[PDB]
Amino acid sequence: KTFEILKHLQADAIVLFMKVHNFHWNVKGTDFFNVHKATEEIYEEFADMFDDLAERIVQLGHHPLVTLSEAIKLTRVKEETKTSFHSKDIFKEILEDYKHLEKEFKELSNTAEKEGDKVTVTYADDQLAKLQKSIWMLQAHLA
Amino acid sequence: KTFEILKHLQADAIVLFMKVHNFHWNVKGTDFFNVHKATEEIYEEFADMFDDLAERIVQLGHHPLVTLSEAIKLTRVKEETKTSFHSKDIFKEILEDYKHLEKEFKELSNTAEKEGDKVTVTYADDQLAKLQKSIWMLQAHLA
Amino acid sequence: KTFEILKHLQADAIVLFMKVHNFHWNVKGTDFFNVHKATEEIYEEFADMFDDLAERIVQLGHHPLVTLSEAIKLTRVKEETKTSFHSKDIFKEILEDYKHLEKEFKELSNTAEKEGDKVTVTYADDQLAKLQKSIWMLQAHLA
Amino acid sequence: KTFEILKHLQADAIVLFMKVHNFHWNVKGTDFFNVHKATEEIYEEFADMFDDLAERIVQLGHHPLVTLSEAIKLTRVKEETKTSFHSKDIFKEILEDYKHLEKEFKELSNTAEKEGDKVTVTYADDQLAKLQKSIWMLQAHLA
Amino acid sequence: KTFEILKHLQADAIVLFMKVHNFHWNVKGTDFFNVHKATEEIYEEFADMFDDLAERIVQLGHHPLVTLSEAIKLTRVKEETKTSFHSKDIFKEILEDYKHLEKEFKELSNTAEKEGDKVTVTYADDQLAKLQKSIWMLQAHLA
Amino acid sequence: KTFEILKHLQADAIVLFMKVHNFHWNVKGTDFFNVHKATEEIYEEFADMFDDLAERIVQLGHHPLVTLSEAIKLTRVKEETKTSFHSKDIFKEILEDYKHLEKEFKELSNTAEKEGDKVTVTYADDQLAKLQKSIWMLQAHLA
Amino acid sequence: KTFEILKHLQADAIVLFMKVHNFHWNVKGTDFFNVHKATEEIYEEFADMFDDLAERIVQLGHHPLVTLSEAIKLTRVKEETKTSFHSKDIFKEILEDYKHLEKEFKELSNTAEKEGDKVTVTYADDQLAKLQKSIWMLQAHLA
Amino acid sequence: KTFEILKHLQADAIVLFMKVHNFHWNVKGTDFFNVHKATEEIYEEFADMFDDLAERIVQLGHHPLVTLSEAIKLTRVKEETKTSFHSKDIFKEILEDYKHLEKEFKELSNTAEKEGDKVTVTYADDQLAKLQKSIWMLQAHLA
Amino acid sequence: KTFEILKHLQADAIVLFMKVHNFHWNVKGTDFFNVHKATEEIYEEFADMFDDLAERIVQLGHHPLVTLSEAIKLTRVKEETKTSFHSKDIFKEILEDYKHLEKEFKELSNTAEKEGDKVTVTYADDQLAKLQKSIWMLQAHLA
Amino acid sequence: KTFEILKHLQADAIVLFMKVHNFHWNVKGTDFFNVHKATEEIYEEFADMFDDLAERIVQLGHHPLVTLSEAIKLTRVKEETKTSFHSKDIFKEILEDYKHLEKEFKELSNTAEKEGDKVTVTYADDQLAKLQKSIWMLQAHLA
Amino acid sequence: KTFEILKHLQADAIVLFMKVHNFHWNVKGTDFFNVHKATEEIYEEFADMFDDLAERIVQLGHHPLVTLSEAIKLTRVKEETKTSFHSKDIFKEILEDYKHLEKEFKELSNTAEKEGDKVTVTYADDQLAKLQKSIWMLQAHLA
Amino acid sequence: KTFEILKHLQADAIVLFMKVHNFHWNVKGTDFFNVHKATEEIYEEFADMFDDLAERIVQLGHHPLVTLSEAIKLTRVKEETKTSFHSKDIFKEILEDYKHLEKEFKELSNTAEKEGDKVTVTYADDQLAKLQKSIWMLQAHLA
Repeated sequence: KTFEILKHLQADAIVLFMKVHNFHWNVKGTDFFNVHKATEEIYEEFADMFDDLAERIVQLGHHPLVTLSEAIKLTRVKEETKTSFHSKDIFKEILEDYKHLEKEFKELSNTAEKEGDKVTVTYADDQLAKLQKSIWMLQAHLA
Repeated sequence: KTFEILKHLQADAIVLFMKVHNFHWNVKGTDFFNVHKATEEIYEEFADMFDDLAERIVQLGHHPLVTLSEAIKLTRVKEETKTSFHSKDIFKEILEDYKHLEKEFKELSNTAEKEGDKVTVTYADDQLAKLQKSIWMLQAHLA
Repeated sequence: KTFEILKHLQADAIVLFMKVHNFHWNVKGTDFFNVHKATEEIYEEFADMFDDLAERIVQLGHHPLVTLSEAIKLTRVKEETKTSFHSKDIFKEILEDYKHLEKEFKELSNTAEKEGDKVTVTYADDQLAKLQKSIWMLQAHLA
Repeated sequence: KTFEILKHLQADAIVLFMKVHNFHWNVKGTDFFNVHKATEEIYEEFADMFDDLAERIVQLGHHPLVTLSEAIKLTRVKEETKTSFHSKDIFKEILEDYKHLEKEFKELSNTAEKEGDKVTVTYADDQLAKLQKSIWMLQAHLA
Repeated sequence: KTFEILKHLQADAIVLFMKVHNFHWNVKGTDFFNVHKATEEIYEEFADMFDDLAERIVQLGHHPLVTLSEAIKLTRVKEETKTSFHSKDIFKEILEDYKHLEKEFKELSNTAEKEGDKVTVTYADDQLAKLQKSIWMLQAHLA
Repeated sequence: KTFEILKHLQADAIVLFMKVHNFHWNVKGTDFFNVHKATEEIYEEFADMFDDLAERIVQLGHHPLVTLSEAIKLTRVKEETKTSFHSKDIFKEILEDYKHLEKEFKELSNTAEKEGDKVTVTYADDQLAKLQKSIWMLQAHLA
Repeated sequence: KTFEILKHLQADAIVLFMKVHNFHWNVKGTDFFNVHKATEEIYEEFADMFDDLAERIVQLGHHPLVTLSEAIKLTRVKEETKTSFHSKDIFKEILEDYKHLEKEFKELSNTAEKEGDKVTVTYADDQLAKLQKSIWMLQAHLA
Repeated sequence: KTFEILKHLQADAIVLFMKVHNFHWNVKGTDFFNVHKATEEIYEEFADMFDDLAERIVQLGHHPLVTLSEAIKLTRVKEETKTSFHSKDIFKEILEDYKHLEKEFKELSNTAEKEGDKVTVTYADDQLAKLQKSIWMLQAHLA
Repeated sequence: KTFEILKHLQADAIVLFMKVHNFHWNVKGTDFFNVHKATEEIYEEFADMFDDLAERIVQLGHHPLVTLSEAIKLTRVKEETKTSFHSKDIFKEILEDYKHLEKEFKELSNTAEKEGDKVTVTYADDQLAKLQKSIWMLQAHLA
Repeated sequence: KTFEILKHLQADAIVLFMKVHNFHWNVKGTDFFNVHKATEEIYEEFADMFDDLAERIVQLGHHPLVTLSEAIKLTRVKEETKTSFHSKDIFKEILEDYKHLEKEFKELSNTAEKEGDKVTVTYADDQLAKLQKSIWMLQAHLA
Repeated sequence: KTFEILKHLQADAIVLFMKVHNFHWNVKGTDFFNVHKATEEIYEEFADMFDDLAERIVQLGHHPLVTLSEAIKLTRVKEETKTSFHSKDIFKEILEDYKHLEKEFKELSNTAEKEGDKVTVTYADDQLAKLQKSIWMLQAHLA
Repeated sequence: KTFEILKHLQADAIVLFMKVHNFHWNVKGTDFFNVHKATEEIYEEFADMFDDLAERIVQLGHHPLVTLSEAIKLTRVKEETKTSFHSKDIFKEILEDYKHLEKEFKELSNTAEKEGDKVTVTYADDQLAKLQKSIWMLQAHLA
């Protein structure tokens, strides 16, 4: 079901919104400004992904998650409880979650195609493109 | 303690970010576009308030909340589980939470002054100004 | 006399500037933001009309009104003392005053033509165009 | 045939351009400005869709329709002869035609795929995305 | 009657909107980009003229044409059925229709003046200015 | 009472809006363009101050003045009846009224603090900052 | 004849373009920057007036002047041979030429009306509006 | 293999970057500015295509070509050694290479689909859309 | 003498300003819009060159020419009396005058260097760069 | 005395303007561009702080420092004579001076309050907010 | 030596930055706004000149001055201790220092040429151009 | 010969365009975004230098290189075959090639001067200025 994948991805998106803010506030190192700036852009992307997933759910005639409580229940992303990081820790963690999201959007694309949902396929493949680009660049940071 | 008020307000800000998205997605009525547009601007304001509160906490040498789990634990805002609203329901609910926030920022302003924290006073009073304006306009919607 | 029509219109323009602010501040209803926004644009137009009429008077070698006292003496617009309105009340009142202004600018156009004042004719006809458009749209609100 | 679907959609697009202008000019109610503004954006979208469909037809080596006469002959949209509407009438009518267009673009996407026309598939699916979003929002107006 | 001239001009404007799109899509020659660009600007002008004429009709308290069917019935412009043109053919055809429009707006200006309609005179004379400029430039293309 | 100071300041703001227009239209001297430009910016500031004071009054749950009649009754600013000025006359007069406003906003700040109105204090102090800067610059003109 | 007035005005416009450059380069006094800036804007206006008059002549089917030689022959403006001025000299001279132009555009408006040339009337009256405004402001400089 | 098609296309993109610069510098005819401008936009598109292909290769975990030497070895585009062209020569040559690229991106789309590479399919189909549009317009130049 | 070359170039610049307007107004052919647009940019460049030369003369402590009469006396450019041109005629004529200007700026550069005038050398060489580029492009039009 | 604190802060601001330029020019390391960019923004802030402090002094009716000589005499900041730094050295030094400034603005805020100077309190607290934010971020660089 | 001239000019640039701020803050007269605005632009130019000279020194492999102490030691500009000026005093003083700078940049240009330093010649000549223009305009203020 | 230096520099510019793309795609390290961004700006500069050199060659009446084959034959830059770099490797390599280019533009400047080619001297010296600045900043990265 396309709806089931979408709803779990919506949960992930708000959890990541929060996680990346953590990295944003609590990064240490001569690298601060770069990472602080980059994490800001990343959490804005998750805020947008969060809105988009929810509105696609609505367009499909279902209910998006509407509480942080549901988000916590439905997410596959582990919340980060540490409050201090250097650039390499942050980029490693975001990479791991991106790889998770990438597999989820591959499934989204495949599932929506089976169900003949052309619009969700287009959305999934577009997110896939953004994720695969970011994945490379993050891997490049860590090499 | 200024830190204690800030941390609960940070929790409220992310809970409201979520609540207002609910209103944003699930508003019904000939009024749709106005409310959809207005709720978008409101949740962006809460996203900004969320970031600002957290960074003020950091500047004070403490840890902001970094998980949705903490946010749920610390918030004074009840999460909205309904998935359908007309303009009047939405404006009533936001008004109620604004009045809650307004009292919290009054306390923030007073507490930070007692502790000689001029910067947090300035921040609290500025939020107070924005809230008192919005409160009027929301009351005007419902009259 | 072209000057006499201009001077009374200048008085009307500042009185309407004030009247529309009243509507702007004191509108009630789910309609608030639309009307609040629209009345803002309307009073800016009257501020501009006020300046333009006065400077045309100066160009004609006469004195514009320079006090609120003169404005009160010279206006044909009744000042609104109520402090609470819904969208329909506001649009009705503005419509009534627009119809008054429209007849005044028709006379302005005709009088200035008789006196061979081509520039005031052009100005009058341009205001006429703006007024006749707004009149339609206001009538449409009330139908 | 991809060409046959495209040519009928081109006819629909110009008919809708006209229909939405009708709604644009002849809307009544306190809602006027919202609907007047929204219908303007909608007819611009149909003007763009009209141009795009015609140029895709040309790229396919065929002739687009070039007269209003052909448009009338080829359209599946009934022309609206009423000259007065409230917001709910307008949103109902546009919704009905959007649902028609949505089914047409689904067929377009499917047909072009059978014929191996990747570019028309991409175009169809993109229009599908825009339509499905608008359909939700229009349904939301009427609930 | 001012209304009668306006209604036929409204019909012409939408017919020309269509005709110029034809030229836009189906121009041939090393000249392509210039003509393609220029015809785009021209059809946007006719779209604007179409809207303006219709709204002036509404302001006069009458009904504008609201269907392509009426437009076909009321137009004085012959629809172009050819699907291939070089720059000189296109500029010749547009010139011919501009000369037709120019005579219509001269009548519009004269008729509205007789009926004391200052606003329509201003509108007619402004269109006249745009047309007479374009007429020269088109004649210059063909010399 | 904070309300009482605000209401008299609202009256002053519209009276000054008018007075500065007088200076704007009726300035003489090689200095014309500078003063004409500067007085334009000044009256826009008073228009803004007028709106802000009135909306703060509304936020406090009271009625702002809504007529020029009330404004005349409540103002402490004497209206200027002269219709001719040089730069030095104008700058002297504006300086005198600024000094009056400055004392009023000092009282506003002090009174609102006594009543625990943090938002009005912030507003008063901000206006105070703008006024004290302008006062210096005006004094500099006259030295 | 409308053509005859236009051709002499075209000559005046290029002569004034040159004259105002003189003022622009050769102004003296603490006033330098204001006058230097203002004369720049004025000569740009004459460059535009020059182009517009010439293209209106072309639209009328006649030849505009195409040489400085013709301009010298046809102008009613005396060329300024002095190479040093203070602000008051400059504003006096421009005022004198504006008054000349103003009478010429009055004649233009009247003559074109007699000949039924609506477009030239509109152009003349628009220039008249700009000139009468500038005339006031220049008179204000010298008072 | 998707990688093999991408690498040859990367080579083509830099070769075309160079070829189009040739046309850009060495175009002759009254047509100069149009072609000079158009070829500039075209080579910027190839520079972008070059970067995109290379970064997609990197995202796939392979090495893009990194030398002009490899580009020369791998390209299917013949380099243009002439140093003088008219508009028709240039548009013919670019058309021929576009048709080559179009077939390559069709294969890219098909191959990536077989290998389940959704992101490269999306990229290929998007380039296909741009190419098919440009192909039409170039054919139109030559007709 | 640097002054002598500058003064004759100032005369040329205003003569060319006029000549290029001629081409601008009186160009014929399917080429109209390109040439009309290009000649507009060219005469703006001569207006700028005219101002710059004159102000450099002033900076050198001498008097620039201040009348069209002096310009006619001092110019080396023959005024164009024809009132009809095709693109090739226009580009030929501008080319011829550019070649004249180019030799003049070479002399300017050389003369100012002999006299140790570094600023005029820089100005001359910069104009030389612009001219040599334009000369190529014009030659390209005619090949 | 508020004046005494302001005057020493004015001295500090110009000394820091100079010190940060040193860091700006003479930073070494792979970090160069980040630090070079960041130090540019920092010295612009000190230039602004310098101007603001001086103009506040003027508004208070006193004389600001007007020479580098006074600045040297009055500053509490030690001038940096080294001409080579890595990012960590630079951020350490700026941090130390920020902490000094922060204590000075705390005193400024407190002193101005005692003297009833509301405007200087507002200015001090605003600078305090900017400083406390920058202090955190600099500390984060060094952790 | 090019370095020696550059280092003294760097000292002058920061001294002038300070001197012009003095004029900026402490100008008196109806002229205030013009001079206040103009001196702001002038000190920004000296801030830029200061940065540029220092970075050119660095590019030459030497150390720029890095303290106000060195600046005071190395400058040829006398610091202004007065705290009150009218427009004419200010423009006289800036003129005198500009003439000093102009001679310094002439030497810079000549010296760098002898040493074969083409880049410093270009920089010197460019500053020379800006200075010679400003010198004229300042002389014009005082005539 | 100026032409010979230009043609080899044109070859270098396209080779460097390619080399810097290599660095752009294949940079590794926490530094990724900075270097990726900086190398993008650098290759755009080489693309611009490539175009400029070629068009200067054309202006001189000769043929620029028009194939990658010629570029390979004529370049003095060794192509980089590695596909992995850290920031320090990249900045070292670009520095080395900049130093090569710098010596080439010194020769260009000297040679063009001998041949009396003022325009190429200006171009060479301008590139020299950009290169000497970049050389410093790159050296600073590596210190």
